[PDB]
Amino acid sequence: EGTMVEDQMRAWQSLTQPGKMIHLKIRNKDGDLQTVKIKPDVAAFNVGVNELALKLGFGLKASDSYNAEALHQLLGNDLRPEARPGGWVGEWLAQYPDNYEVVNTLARQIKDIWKNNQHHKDGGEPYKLAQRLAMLAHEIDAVPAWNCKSGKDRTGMMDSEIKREIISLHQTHMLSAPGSLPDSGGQKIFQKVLLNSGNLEIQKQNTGGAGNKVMKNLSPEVLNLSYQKRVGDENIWQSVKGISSLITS
Amino acid sequence: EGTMVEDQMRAWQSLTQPGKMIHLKIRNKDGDLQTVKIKPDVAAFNVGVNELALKLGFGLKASDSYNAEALHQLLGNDLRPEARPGGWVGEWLAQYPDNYEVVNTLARQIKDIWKNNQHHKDGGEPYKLAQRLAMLAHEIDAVPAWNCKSGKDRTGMMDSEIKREIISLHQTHMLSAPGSLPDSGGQKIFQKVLLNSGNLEIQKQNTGGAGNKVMKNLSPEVLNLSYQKRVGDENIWQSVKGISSLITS
Repeated sequence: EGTMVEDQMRAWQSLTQPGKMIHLKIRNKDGDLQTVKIKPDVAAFNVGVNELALKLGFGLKASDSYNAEALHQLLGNDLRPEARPGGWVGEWLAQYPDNYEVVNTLARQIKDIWKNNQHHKDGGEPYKLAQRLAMLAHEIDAVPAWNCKSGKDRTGMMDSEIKREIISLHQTHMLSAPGSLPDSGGQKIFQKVLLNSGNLEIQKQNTGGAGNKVMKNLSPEVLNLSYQKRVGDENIWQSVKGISSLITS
Repeated sequence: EGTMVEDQMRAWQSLTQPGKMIHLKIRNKDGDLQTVKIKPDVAAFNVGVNELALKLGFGLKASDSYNAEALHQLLGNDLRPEARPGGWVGEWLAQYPDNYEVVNTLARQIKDIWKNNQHHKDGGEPYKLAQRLAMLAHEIDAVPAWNCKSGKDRTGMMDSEIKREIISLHQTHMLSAPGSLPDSGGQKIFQKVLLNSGNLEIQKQNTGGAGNKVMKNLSPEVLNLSYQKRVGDENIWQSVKGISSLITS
């Protein structure tokens, strides 16, 4: 998975070479290939949400070299939690949108996590940094994109995490604090999302059986990612992990 | 030559005082003096290409104080070779010109030379930094200007170096690596340039005899600037240095 990462980062760099304008082919409404011109701007991150990265800790140093550049691109050159946002966030806020409250909160939380290196552990919830990066990107009118090795297991879990937080926030609430377990109502939301999202059908379509490889229950108990607590239900947890253990392939 | 440098730097500073608009007198097409208004912006460098500066090393520390400010003005506040260009280069690239390839290469090479202090020695070619600064300035639509004590010996040599590289590049090539001797074809180009440029006539006009004082052949062999290798011809080397040794004045 190391060489996989440099291959991805190299690809993004080659498309965002400064002053280089990108040409894309698109089928128009008449079924004819047509060339369009794009000025891309990509902020590329890598976090790692496995036990291999959170319990015993692999590639933390390797990934943080990429993440530092991306944060400077996204928030500016000053990452103190009390400073004012810069970068893309600053440009969005300079328009004085009616969205300022949520944007300011998300930027502050991200700086907090980065400062204490809270993303190196799972203080009860391992997607703390990835989830907020995606939500912030949607707020400031960028496009969020995320990926895994195969695009169905860890990708599916992050999909569910984002949907849960968006739904919880939509009820005029605030955002939850980093590294905190969901409350009773949040747990009910999360349970409904995990089953009523489209992830199970994606799993079946892509493999032939429904399941998720993120749910493991390793033998030394200190190597588990603590989804038993986030999903406060044994049966639902066993339902998310479906035939996933029978797909050794 | 020290006080000469502070006099020049002081002059540039006095013309580029912030918020100060400059008034120039120009003879229009009717032969009448007319006043025009200029908003100047000058990046002033000093390098030193003598044996006094490259072999035994004089004023390296003094000049680098000026060069640091000028680079920040030209490339921005981040001079890491892998970062993205800022400053004037960044502003030019933000227009997405069809010139991006050459500009990116030149900026990268300049940062490399600055990082390793390669301009403090002559790894086979002493104009490595000056030549690239002038070429980069022309690419991003600035005006390049260079000077010597008298404006005919070291100025003439830098003139020839730039012309050789431009001609070599015009054949759709790439740029050569810093501190590398020219190949066979490059040597043929350089030999033709040194004689068919206008430098010899400038020498004769300004002095009465053709020659160049840069060609010395000092007695302790470790004090020579190694143009015997760059100009792979004894007769041509002896032809560039003409009556230059008979003009003690």
